[PDB]
Amino acid sequence: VQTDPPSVPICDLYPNGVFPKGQECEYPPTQDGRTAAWRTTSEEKKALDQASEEIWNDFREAAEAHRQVRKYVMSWIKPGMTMIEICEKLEDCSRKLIKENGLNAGLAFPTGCSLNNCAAHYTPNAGDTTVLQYDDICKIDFGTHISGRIIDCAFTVTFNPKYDTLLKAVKDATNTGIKCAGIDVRLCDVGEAIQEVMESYEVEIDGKTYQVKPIRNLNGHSIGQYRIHAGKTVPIVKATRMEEGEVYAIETFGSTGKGVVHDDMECSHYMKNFDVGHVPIRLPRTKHLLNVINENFGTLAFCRRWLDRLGESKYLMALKNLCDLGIVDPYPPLCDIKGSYTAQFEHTILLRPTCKEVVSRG
Ligand SMILES: CC(C)Oc1cc(N2CCNCC2)ccc1-c1c(C(N)=O)[nH]c2cc(F)c(F)cc12
Ligand SMILES: [Mn+2]
Ligand SMILES: [Mn+2]
Repeated sequence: VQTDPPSVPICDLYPNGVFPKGQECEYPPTQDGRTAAWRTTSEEKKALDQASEEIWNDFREAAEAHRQVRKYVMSWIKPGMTMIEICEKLEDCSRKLIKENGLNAGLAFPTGCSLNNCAAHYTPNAGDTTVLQYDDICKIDFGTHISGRIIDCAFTVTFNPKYDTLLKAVKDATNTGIKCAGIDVRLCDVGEAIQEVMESYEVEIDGKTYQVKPIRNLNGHSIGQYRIHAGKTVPIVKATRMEEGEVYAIETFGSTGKGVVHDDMECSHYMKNFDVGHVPIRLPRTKHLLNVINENFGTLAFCRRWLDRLGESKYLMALKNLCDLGIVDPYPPLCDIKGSYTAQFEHTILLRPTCKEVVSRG
């Protein structure tokens, strides 16, 4: 049985090695009104689904770790805590439950804890004294993986009820996206549906009214093995189609600002360019850092805190060299206008030959 606080790896909770399935859904009907129900009983679709059972089983193990971590996070996340303490407590639990084992099992990307106007990609670097406030709107975005089968799942934390309708707008837009997604469904269609739902909401925060705006340059995406973004984008504002066997992160962002984000603040997130092959490096500090990245993260994203934890120091020039060489890409915090409020909800979905599985669903 799982301990309180959670410390038992998901692997040990399921001795048979069969991890729980997420929410299973029938695919949406076509424009003509033809149902996709036939996929569930098709012997050909069942054969194709069984052939990838090991892959879905890995996503399910990573999803169960994610559910247990986020249930744990919700029980203690409070204003007064430093952003570092929140991230380290969350990551310590995540490492234990995923049974972190080099590139075979672990953390898919750093824990995002972006606040207020900053929509995404903010994690504290060493020495960050930021403390979570009662009026903050915090986006907890973390990932787990088994054999590079990534769970990309996020939720928004608040303490003040004044943001309740903003959170509801974004949860409804995310659930709409999940519902509209399916094999042969256009990505532009999922995007238009998300926008229509989010914009139907009006909110009042400290005597000011706003229509909830989707963040036009933040989007959902396909997921590849050891690849957080596999090249297909799911817009969240108003003709490429989703394909069978694909995995998607369905995420939406709502804002009281412009509904557009720009790079801002100190960068904490970094990730090797997936398309860049072998690059010989002679520069000793740059060479060492790339070897550290290749061994510990490969093509998965990382943060400066994780380099500090690995015992690395005086690596900032080496890291900048890797960025300038195009081997590593920086992913700085993405912010809307000062004074604005942003919220996010995200799930990982499997486009299985038989059904659509919201593998990360709570
Ligand atoms: C800027 C955007 C929000 O995130 C991305 C854009 C890309 N793109 C490449 C192809 N060219 C366009 C950009 C790749 C990956 C991401 C990305 C995502 C995500 N999409 O959820 N989560 C992350 C976490 C990380 F720690 C990280 F380092 C990167 C990411
Ligand atoms: Mn995410
Ligand atoms: Mn994502």
